[PDB]
Amino acid sequence: GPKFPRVKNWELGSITYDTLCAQSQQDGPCTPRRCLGSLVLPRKLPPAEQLLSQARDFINQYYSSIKRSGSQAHEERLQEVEAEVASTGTYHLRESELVFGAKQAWRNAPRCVGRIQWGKLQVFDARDCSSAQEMFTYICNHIKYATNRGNLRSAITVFPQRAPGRGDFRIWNSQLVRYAGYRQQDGSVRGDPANVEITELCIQHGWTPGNGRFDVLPLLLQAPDEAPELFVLPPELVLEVPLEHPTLEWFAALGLRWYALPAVSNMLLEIGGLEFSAAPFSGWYMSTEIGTRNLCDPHRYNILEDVAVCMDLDTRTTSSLWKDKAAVEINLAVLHSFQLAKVTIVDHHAATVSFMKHLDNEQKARGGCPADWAWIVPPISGSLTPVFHQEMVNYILSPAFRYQPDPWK
Amino acid sequence: RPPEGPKFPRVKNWELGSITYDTLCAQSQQDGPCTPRRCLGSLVLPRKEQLLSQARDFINQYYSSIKRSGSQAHEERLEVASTGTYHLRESELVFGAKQAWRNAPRCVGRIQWGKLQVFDARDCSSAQEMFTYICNHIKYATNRGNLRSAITVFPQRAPGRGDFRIWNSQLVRYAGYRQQDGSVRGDPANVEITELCIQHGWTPGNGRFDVLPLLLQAPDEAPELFVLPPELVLEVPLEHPTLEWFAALGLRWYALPAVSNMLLEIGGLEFSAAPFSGWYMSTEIGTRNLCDPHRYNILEDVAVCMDLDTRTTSSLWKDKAAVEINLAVLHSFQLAKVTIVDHHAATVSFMKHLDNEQKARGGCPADWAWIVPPISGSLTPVFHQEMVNYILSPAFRYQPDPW
Ligand code: HEC
Ligand code: HEC
Ligand SMILES: CCOC(=O)N1CCC(Nc2cc(C)ccn2)CC1
Ligand SMILES: CCOC(=O)N1CCC(Nc2cc(C)ccn2)CC1
Ligand SMILES: CCOC(=O)N1CCC(Nc2cc(C)ccn2)CC1
Ligand SMILES: CCOC(=O)N1CCC(Nc2cc(C)ccn2)CC1
Ligand SMILES: [Zn+2]
Repeated sequence: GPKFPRVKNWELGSITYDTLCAQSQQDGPCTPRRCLGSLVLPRKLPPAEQLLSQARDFINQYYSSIKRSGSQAHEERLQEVEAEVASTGTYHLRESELVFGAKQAWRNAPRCVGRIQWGKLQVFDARDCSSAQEMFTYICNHIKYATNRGNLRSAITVFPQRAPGRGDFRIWNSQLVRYAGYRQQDGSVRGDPANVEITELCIQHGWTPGNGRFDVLPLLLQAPDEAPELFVLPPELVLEVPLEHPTLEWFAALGLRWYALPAVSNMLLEIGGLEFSAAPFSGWYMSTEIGTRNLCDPHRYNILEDVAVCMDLDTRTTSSLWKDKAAVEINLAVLHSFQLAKVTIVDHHAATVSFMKHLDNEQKARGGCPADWAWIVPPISGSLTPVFHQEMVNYILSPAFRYQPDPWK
Repeated sequence: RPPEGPKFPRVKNWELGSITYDTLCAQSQQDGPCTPRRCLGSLVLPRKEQLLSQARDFINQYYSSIKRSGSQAHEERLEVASTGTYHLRESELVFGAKQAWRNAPRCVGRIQWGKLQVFDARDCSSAQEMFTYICNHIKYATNRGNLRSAITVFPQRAPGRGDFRIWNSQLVRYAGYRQQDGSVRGDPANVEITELCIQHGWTPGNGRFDVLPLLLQAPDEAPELFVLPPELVLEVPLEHPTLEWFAALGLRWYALPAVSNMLLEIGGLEFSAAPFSGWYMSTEIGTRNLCDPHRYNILEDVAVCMDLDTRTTSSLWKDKAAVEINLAVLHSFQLAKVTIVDHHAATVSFMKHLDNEQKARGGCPADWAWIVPPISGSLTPVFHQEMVNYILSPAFRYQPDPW
């Protein structure tokens, strides 16, 4: 009936219609002829006709959230954003506006299953930062605050925006905490295979390696129109959790571990047409990210076999589900270890349940929620999760967090 | 080296770093549900002269396949005239059926598409005749445990009269008896079909695994009940390799997965009743059929028996229990000598299939959410493979229930 997408939950039988997608101002990669919903990346790599359009949209969005849409303040602010843009080609956001955009960005992130927390975000303004040494100080303050000795707090630090005729502020690392990936002579990799390239760039910019499997990397912080600079994170700020299993004594002997703080640092924060090329954000890990992807992906630590081997499992055949049995124990070890270390973490069952709650909330608040099924469903025990059975509608909303081309090349 | 842009979509594999481009989607003639505004790829069902063309495309396609295109025949072949419709030759039907399966985006078992036994039953005119055909289909495909892929095609649709239909969603499914308190004895998924069977005069059972009778319908007539010969339905008692008490659960499952409620579309013609079968992927039984909250829902029970801590999610009792149930299935089928493939082998073979199809047609339509299995998603190779989804003809599609 309704001229809007009908989404069904196959478990509860319930139905809803998405009206939120109508506000989308950015096109996706799908077409009536073919769905490219599975692709990780759409496919690629500041005027007034178009910037002004995005700014007002954002401004309306903001006045509407404080329930003062169409008021005097609203009208004046609009006039104001046109004034600044016409005489300079760009414009600045108010503090309160920045806090709103940041939270909306997380809120709008289709791939994030932890959005029930979108409201509890600590925004740190660092739009006043003017050097790499300053970027590094903000960053450590961020980590200290977010880590909070185990009781993690979601936070984002927003550095200065882009301005034509000038280089952006950038963090070369994909995360604030990454383990080194050392290419070996035999062609293998010591450390995290994912970070081979960033590890190599650090060594070039004067960093001295170390053949460990979990050596925290330095940060390559870049201030406008200047070569990056190396900064070593003070060990005491980087909280880590050595891994051990609740009943398998040998697990601890594997010498495995992981850091508590998941802080993405390479994405672009876009608000009202403004681009914050450096805006690291952090929350707390969902156990499957560590115990399934980071540790079990063939191209990552790839430990399944090592673990199935201690378990005395028939690794000679797929039908023995050795891979499945091993992955579960590994995921359990991660959960047992964080809880043992009093470091915040959420399992995939709890996360997905709370994500379903988030959907209902969003339905009443915005009439919908952009969600990327393939990312909302956990990497293990997919259908044992409630979100598996939930049909989702994916679209692009702003404010948004987006991908941006790497600094180097 | 690779198209960039939207024309031919680049597809990447994140485990290997390999990249390819899909040129096959250009042959799509049917729009899906996605828009540049919002992707609806996760929905399960569509919100919801032309013929003469759909049927030349098929004929060309068929003639190009036998390496005999643009000749005399193909040309000569390209009834709609004085009838408004037309009929396919048998060899053409076999080719079309094989292609429908080949183009199914949600089937991870497509490595097997060339190996399909096609049964032509377009000459049925009674529910009775459908039954005999179906019985022979089950027998052939089961082949005493060494399962064979098979499809039986019934009379196409004729604009004007009713459709030949098989009311059941599957040729073999277990009855679901509701029984005041509000619980189901059997398969909750089959309450409706069970009730309809009783309504149509079937004497119910009183078991957790009573095989359901078939409700077969010839055009414009009320369906007719038929009871499958017990000797025809090969089942498999479930038990675990080490958990001795598992067999005590008294669980079991049938060996043959035969879909019967879909519509087969070939060259514009629609075959409303075309049951098709293959063999199971262990996780369909062990995860969906047995663990799903609205199916046999044995998850908790098994966890408690295993003495897991079901008080908190964090103990991962659901995860552990699910794996053991999946293993039980694989163990039971192997022990019983009945064909079946685990999600690891099937997806490994599907990856091969993708390579093949790339050399063969420059791509392969695939639905990621369905290719990746319901458990252990990222421990499977397909998880890290990007996929393109679009519709090709021939194709299998949903149709409304006959009631
Ligand atoms: C409160 C704890 C929290 C949890 C648990 C959480 N997030 Fe996210 N999250 C994202 C974005 C953006 C993505 C999508 C990443 C992409 O598209 O590359 C994401 C993705 C994810 C993923 C998917 C990873 C994958 O590859 O499958 C998980 C799991 C996740 N978030 C969990 C922004 C955030 C922000 C930003 C202010 C915060 C805080 C945040 N997320 C907090 C959290
Ligand atoms: C050779 C053994 C074989 C295996 C293993 C196999 N198939 Fe499929 N398969 C389909 C179609 C059509 C679908 C998609 C069903 C839908 O969209 O409702 C499918 C879907 C599936 C699914 C996804 C189920 C889900 O809900 O996640 C699995 C797993 C599968 N097939 C496995 C037609 C076939 C045909 C028909 C000629 C044959 C034979 C066939 N399939 C043989 C096989
Ligand atoms: C596009 C590449 O994305 C990634 O590598 N990742 C996706 C995003 C990220 N995970 C996160 C981030 C947060 C803030 C909390 C929990 N988990 C790190 C892994
Ligand atoms: C752009 C860099 O991208 C990456 O490093 N990755 C991109 C994809 C990433 N995660 C995924 C992928 C899917 C399909 C579902 C959940 N999570 C694995 C690593
Ligand atoms: C749209 C809903 O589809 C289904 O419920 N089903 C369709 C898919 C079916 N599985 C199958 C089918 C075959 C032919 C072989 C192995 N597995 C399970 C039943
Ligand atoms: C229209 C009939 O639908 C159904 O019977 N079902 C609906 C969905 C079906 N399978 C699914 C669903 C997903 C999301 C992925 C793989 N397989 C299982 C039950
Ligand atoms: Zn799509």
